[PDB]
Amino acid sequence: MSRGSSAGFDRHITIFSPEGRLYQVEYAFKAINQGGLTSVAVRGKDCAVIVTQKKVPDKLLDSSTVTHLFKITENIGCVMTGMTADSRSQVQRARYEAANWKYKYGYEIPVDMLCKRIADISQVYTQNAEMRPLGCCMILIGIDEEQGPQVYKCDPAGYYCGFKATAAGVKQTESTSFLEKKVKKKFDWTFEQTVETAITCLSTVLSIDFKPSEIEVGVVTVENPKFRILTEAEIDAHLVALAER
Amino acid sequence: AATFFGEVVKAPCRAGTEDEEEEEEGRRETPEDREVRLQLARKREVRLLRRQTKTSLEVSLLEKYPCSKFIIAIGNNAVAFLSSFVMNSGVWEEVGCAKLWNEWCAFCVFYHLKSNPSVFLCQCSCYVAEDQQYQWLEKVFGSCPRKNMQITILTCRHVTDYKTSESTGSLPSPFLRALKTQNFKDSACCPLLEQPNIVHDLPAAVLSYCQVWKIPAILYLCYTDVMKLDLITVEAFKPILSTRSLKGLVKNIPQSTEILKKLMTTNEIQSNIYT
Amino acid sequence: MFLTRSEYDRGVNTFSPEGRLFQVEYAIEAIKLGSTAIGIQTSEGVCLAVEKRITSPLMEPSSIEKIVEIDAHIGCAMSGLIADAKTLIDKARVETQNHWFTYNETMTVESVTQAVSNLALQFMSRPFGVALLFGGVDEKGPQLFHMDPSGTFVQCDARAIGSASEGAQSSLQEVYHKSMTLKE
Amino acid sequence: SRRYDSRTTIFSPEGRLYQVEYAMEAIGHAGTCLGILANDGVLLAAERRNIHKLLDEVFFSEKIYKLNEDMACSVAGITSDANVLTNELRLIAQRYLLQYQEPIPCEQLVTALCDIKQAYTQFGGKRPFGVSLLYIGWDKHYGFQLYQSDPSGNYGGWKATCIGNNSAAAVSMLKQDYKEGEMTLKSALALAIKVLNKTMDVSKLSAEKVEIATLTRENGKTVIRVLKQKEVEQLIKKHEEEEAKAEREK
Amino acid sequence: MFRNQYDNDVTVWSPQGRIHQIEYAMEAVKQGSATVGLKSKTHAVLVALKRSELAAHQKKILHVDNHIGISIAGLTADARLLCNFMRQECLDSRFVFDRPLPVSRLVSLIGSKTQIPTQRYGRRPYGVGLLIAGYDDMGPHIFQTCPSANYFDCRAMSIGARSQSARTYLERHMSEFMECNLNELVKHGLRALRETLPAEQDLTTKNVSIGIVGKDLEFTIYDDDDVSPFLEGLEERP
Amino acid sequence: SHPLELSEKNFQLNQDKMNFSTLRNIQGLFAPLKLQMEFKAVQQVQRLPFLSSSNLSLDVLRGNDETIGFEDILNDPSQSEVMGEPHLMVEYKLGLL
Amino acid sequence: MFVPCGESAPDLAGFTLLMPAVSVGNVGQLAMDLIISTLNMSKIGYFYTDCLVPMVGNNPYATTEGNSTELSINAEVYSLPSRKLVALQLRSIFIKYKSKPFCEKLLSWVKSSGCARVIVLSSSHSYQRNDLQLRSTPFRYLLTPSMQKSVQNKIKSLNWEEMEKSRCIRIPGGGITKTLYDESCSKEIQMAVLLKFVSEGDNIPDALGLVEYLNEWLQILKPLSRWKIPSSWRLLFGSGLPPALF
Amino acid sequence: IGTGYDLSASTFSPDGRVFQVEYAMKAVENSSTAIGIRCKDGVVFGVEKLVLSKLYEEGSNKRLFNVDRHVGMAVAGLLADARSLADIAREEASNFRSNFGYNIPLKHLADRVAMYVHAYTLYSAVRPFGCSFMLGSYSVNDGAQLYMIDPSGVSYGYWGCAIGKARQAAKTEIEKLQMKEMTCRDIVKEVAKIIYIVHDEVKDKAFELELSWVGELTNGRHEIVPKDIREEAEKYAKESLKE
Amino acid sequence: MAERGYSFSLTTFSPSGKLVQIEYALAAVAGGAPSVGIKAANGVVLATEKKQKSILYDERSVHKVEPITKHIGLVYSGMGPDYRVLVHRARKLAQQYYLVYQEPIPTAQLVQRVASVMQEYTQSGGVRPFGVSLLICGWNEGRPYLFQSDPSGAYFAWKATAMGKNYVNGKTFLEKRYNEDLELEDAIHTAILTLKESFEGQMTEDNIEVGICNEAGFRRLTPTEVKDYLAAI
Repeated sequence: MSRGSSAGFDRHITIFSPEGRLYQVEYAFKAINQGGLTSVAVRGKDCAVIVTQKKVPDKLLDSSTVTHLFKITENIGCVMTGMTADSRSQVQRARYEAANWKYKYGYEIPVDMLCKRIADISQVYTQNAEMRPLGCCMILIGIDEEQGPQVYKCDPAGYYCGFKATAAGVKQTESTSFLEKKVKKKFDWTFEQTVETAITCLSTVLSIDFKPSEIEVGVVTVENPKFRILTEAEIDAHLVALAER
Repeated sequence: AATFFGEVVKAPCRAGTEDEEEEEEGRRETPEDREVRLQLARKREVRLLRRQTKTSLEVSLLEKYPCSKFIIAIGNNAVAFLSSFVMNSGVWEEVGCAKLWNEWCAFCVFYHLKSNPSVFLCQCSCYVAEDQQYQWLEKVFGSCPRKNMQITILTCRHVTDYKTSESTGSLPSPFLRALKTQNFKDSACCPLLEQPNIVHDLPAAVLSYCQVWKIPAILYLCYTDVMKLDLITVEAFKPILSTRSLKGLVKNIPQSTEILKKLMTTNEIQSNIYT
Repeated sequence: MFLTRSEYDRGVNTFSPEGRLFQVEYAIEAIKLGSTAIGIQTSEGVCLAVEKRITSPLMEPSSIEKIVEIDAHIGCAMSGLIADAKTLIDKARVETQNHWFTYNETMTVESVTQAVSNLALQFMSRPFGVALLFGGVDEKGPQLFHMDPSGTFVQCDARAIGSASEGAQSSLQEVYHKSMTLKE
Repeated sequence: SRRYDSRTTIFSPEGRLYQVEYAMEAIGHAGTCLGILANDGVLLAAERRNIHKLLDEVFFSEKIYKLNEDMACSVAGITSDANVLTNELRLIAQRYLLQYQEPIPCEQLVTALCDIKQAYTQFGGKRPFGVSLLYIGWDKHYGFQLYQSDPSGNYGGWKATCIGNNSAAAVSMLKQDYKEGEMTLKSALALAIKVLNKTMDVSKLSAEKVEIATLTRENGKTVIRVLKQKEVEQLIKKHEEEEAKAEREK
Repeated sequence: MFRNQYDNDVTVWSPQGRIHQIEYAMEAVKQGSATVGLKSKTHAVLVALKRSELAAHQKKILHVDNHIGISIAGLTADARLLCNFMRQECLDSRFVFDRPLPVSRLVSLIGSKTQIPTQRYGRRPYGVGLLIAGYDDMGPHIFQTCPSANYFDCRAMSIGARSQSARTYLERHMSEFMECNLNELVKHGLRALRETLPAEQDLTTKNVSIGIVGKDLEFTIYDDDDVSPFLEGLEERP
Repeated sequence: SHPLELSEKNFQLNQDKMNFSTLRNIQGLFAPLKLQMEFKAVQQVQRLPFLSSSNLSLDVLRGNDETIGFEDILNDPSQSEVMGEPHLMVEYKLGLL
Repeated sequence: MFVPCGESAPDLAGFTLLMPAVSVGNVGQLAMDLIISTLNMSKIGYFYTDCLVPMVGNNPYATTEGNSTELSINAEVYSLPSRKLVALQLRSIFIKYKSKPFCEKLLSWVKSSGCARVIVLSSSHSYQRNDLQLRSTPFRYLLTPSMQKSVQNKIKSLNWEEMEKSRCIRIPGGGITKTLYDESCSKEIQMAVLLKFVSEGDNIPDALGLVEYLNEWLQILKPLSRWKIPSSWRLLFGSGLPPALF
Repeated sequence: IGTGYDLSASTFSPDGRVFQVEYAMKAVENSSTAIGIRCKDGVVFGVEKLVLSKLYEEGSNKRLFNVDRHVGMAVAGLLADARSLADIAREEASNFRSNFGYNIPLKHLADRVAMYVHAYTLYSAVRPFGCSFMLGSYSVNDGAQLYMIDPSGVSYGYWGCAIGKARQAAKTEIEKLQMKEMTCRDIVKEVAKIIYIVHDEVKDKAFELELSWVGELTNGRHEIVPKDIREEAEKYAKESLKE
Repeated sequence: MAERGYSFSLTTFSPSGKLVQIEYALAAVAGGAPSVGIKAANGVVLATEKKQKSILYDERSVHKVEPITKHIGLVYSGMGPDYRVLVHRARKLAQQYYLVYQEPIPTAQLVQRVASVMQEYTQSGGVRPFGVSLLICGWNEGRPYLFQSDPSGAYFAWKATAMGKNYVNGKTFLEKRYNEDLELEDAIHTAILTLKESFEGQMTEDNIEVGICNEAGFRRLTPTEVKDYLAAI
């Protein structure tokens, strides 16, 4: 940096440790957890899904302005878990890079390739001494011509990977385990079934049998490859059906 | 603290413990290494000598010649006040002057009244280094602390040095504070310092010496927005004169303050780094 | 109730609690480490003199150090560091050459010291360890100046700088009078 | 010192850069490369340090990279540094062979990479390129030469020298048993095995744990010629035959 | 004592939650000498208390353009930089738009100029406050700037050394100033400057520059014995 | 010489400039600022001028990692055939020349 | 040396010396301030020496306006003979090639005074720290070979970790601590060198945790408001912001 | 704490916190409160503005900068940095009215300048902005909108948050109040009242509070509350502290 | 001693002449995902362990064994981000080489160029080394080739090697096993068994990945092929 690097193994990102660790990327994973919410994605036959429990602590804070569900293009969503400013900034970067890809070629960025791009941008942040990771966990969904629903997650440390269910944030690992056993006994989940799994994973690990305004369901289908999040009525009807059966 | 983009750099210390570890080393106690810091030791000493004998003086001034008061001044403005008020009258024959070097420094001259060899004076317009301050107390005080000697320490401080709930600019451009010793049975005159407030350097060295050997001493601390020859600072050393500590030493304030007019108009060649 | 080792005096950018940039004043101590240079502006011109502090009778006294010419009317007397003097002599000399190659006029002494304080005041990554003393008789008439570490200039009638800056400026205070001749 | 030992811009009270002296220490811990300038040529004998049973060699030489027709170098120190430095040695030589159509005279090429390595001390934020290289050479000016370069840029010329491990030791053995003017490449290759065998304790210089390259001149063409396994097997068994003959003599 | 760690950069915060090196630049105003600046409805006056007689002529009051100038209290490298910048702003306003530059606007330009350093590494706050006195269509102006990037509009002010004395005078007679002449307003400024001075010292047409712009008046720096006529009328420190 | 001379000389300049214009106008002032601060940081990490440098961080931040041009594959600067003095080359980059 | 604030020097035999061994960001000195103010350790006098940089003030711990009068000294020392404790107090930075003199003076003084099981409160760095030590508790001890067997066994019944001996002990931070323990071992005077691994700036949590570490072992409080502070613990980021800002 | 991890903005702490931004949130706190309650009819602002000198010519030390026409702002922490982000917002909205042609959405202005604050909270060298600000707009087609932008650089809208000093005090008095079927003037009385409540005359000096608003009253363009109405609100405020 | 000043900075040498950030980037390698390169008669195998062994993972996404040109690929132990950007570069330089010399880049040549990236990233200050090592294999000139590039940028030809975890144990087992004449039908089994030494669980097409070079060129083995090799051993 201008001020420079920092004497100590966990004090700068361009200093390796005796064991061979970079520790400020591990504290960017602590910044995922500092977020204070859990996200769960669920891939299926027809749909990819991304649900997250909701918080808006201040009555005054208009609840319409406060979400973790964004889109990058029409066809491809994300949900975030981690620090608000950094997550909005990573969403904005994904838009620039999706548009760059499309400008360069004339067909839109794949989910996996946008995740790869953001992971390479993160790799550069973590190799350079001026910049730091964006402490935010982007979980892209979207339908691919060939490969169908694509549930992929990209990290502050800058590792990208594909999944058939993802969980990130606070209960990250608890919900990963929930989803392992759901997916172990998967029933080629359609729109309903994927959203059910995702909602109720968060409603198990956080233990919050939600109201429609205590979750946020983003979801895309082969039917409607436009990424499109639920209304209060729709996400309510889901929870009501999970309570009924 | 990086000379190139991404230099592994460490913080400045409050304790200088890495410097204590450098002490340990002594540059791996190498013969040339220890020799050249002993060349720096004989560079960075004090050397009490008077220029009537034109020799050097050995042990004491205060146990060598009689001491009844000993009137200290630690700063331009402190020595300007003793030049102005105490020594508008009297001979104050020189017996001593600490001859020292440090990076920053400037005279350290000792006197005592001809009428009363009893009553004593110092003018330290220079700075004495942290290592040389105990050497300075091993010169003028020497050994055999009396506890029969009113050590009237005056010192010039910066307004900013003072700890307070208001800002350092919100403080009044001048004031002075005291800190006086268990023994010292006369007025603080000014308010004594606050609990958070501390002193260090030679004035502290003198008052701390005095306290451990239970001697009457007082440390007047002129927390003024200037650190350079100023009428207001030396007339905020005023209060000292109208206490026991400096009562039989001051004379004729009209004479004194016309002499202070002179002190101000002595002037500098002051550098062109502010206008 | 504890003593701290806080340093504002290693960095030229770093302000003391009082608001002092110490490294500039440590470069003023480097002017004082250099050689005394006495200039006296008069009604009938401006003089610069300066000590060479020649040490050995092996070093060549015939050679000229410590004083320079910049155009026809202006030169300056350097004092502090000759290595640092050089780069500000070059500024003055090239920018007044350029004045004569632009306007066909030789640049005023105040304007040459402006040009020099543009090459200075730019910390070179340290407060310039030279004071120059710009004595010219321009269009306007005789003029002495003084430059310092901080980079700025200021106008003079009688100035002594260097080794005995204030030792020799107090002599000037008694000696110089407004109606000085250049001979005087 | 504990200070003045960081940035390779920061002098000591003495006037020492300890950074650059630690780059010399990094040569200290490297493959012994023993060069012996001769009459007939100039040889570049070595310790072939890395000789693991699974480790493969798909290269022409191990530590010995050739520069142009008329020059070659060796490597003792930091391996990655050396790779880029030995690519740079070829490219320097070729630019002179592009402008003046001559194979670079030897001093020029050594000096060129020394200026590179002297920048890599001068400018702080760079690391002192921690390699020494022993340059066997022929040129039209100075017949055959041996050279050295250092991380500092400090470079020399030699009748016999060493870099790497037991290097001062090896130079002592050369100063005993080298005879400037009498020393044919034959007797230099003999001295080379001798001194390697005497300075390091590798069975009886195992022929896959040494390597030589002989820069000679044949029909007015410079011939940079690696010694075969066979041929250093011949030099070492003959050294050992002489050792045994002398053991019978004593 | 803990502020130690966080006081030695301008681009680090403290646990306490304040940058101390900006506050230290705002102490470096005080290392320079006491400039007064006060205005009426006709004129905007400045005065400057000039700290040898032969050496260090000390040009505290500086002229920026016809309609505008300043007086200087603190770091003089920075004083120069800031003044020279303002000269360019006004040059360009009279080169393109062929008008004066508003004083408010020009002090805002200096504001943002002096914020860049504080929010940048390798930089320090311009260590000087100005008293930026112009005249516009609006009327007369004084505009205190601080070593910190924030700045004020004023009808009277003093900045520099033991300058509270002046500030106090300028509050006591604040009302007078609005409806004063050129020379009345000046004597008021000089009596603030004289309140700063010790009682043993005085103005004595020596440590007086006076930098007045106004309605037809351009910013004119009365110095040496062009200040004598203003100090003729002023009388009785009491 | 040729029209294309300068069109190619300042090709990259007068593209990333256009990228920053687009981002200013759509995303906001912040978006150029952020990209700029990344680029300048990762091109304060290369070799000294006189050695040919592989700036993997800057290239992948531009998206050049997976894209070749004539820039790459003509007039090979990595086998440059014309180099100066190491020290004087570095001075030029510092701005001492 | 030790000089009393009264006529005679109190007898400190059957006691423990506790210390601040001037360390990284005055962690050991702020720790010793808590203890002197909480146990109400009362001045026996001054460990007056040429080794600390001289300073004065008022009594840090000035609960009353009669205690406000009393004068601070670079090297103070206190006692609670109820608990046979003495608490040395260092208010100061150290002088170069004077730190080992001080260590010698103190170990000689405490051996001659009679105080047997010496203690230190110090600190080493939280950087230049092993991955294991970064992963573990910050708080270490370091008890001398001489130190009593019973109380060594007590330290292992508190299940503490001992200062890593990168070799030959190191105390990376703690300037006089390292040399004092080395000399304590040479003396065969008993000492227990308690420390924390710390970063610098705000070192009150460090102090409070390190006196809780002291209290876990020596039970100078009931092993568990807890710690009174000095009255001088005020304006501890200096004076207030000026009005212009914020 | 994180006292090893609060020396640059490019560091995280053991539990993934940056402390530069949290001390830029200590920075906003240092400054006296600025409140403002989104009404049914546009927005109102008040601010606890602490007049420093009487010398300073009324207009000085402003807390209520008017970014654009449709929008104006209410600031705390540093005034330097508040004006910096006022000028960012001003420029953002100006070039939006050049590009798209029409008044920038308050939401979009707010997000833009929040991401600009975030740009300064990433890169070690530069420090975060030492302040929060609160944009507020009315349109006839859009309605009342309030957006509040942190020293860290986030953007959520509110119905009446505060920034600065006694700003949880203010928050709790704004949710002791309804602002849903209330107009400019109704709320401007309550806003004066809440500045009065939250202000401390024991700690702070003479406060010349400033009341602004936007709404149908103003013609969806930010104005300063007329002396008459502001003085009647400040009378109501004095009387509600008397009661 | 601690000597920690030297072990933070990558531009420093140590008192004894060590480069310690290199060693700690090789410590990042030596806490990696076990890989085994066995250059056999009929081509090389790069049989490796997957850092996922999960119920939740898309098989088609992530590959330890990536091609660079047809005939080359490589496998890694240490860092995934770092690996991925290094092989984006590798592919570039192969295609640059094929636009300059119109010759499919030799395995040796490519290895030099990607290890010259590694060279720069230990050289300069205000960067870190890459914490990943690369078994860059491939087939040229009727010959199999395997190499091993490092964090430092030192590269060496291999007949048989291993990296990552229990990787010295890897090379011990593989010194006992590998024959010079061992052909690739038997080297894939040998590399599977070298993984078994350095494995934690039950080994399946999921929990390892394999990818091989040949006469033909480089590919990755299908899950089917990998489990069939595990069924055959």
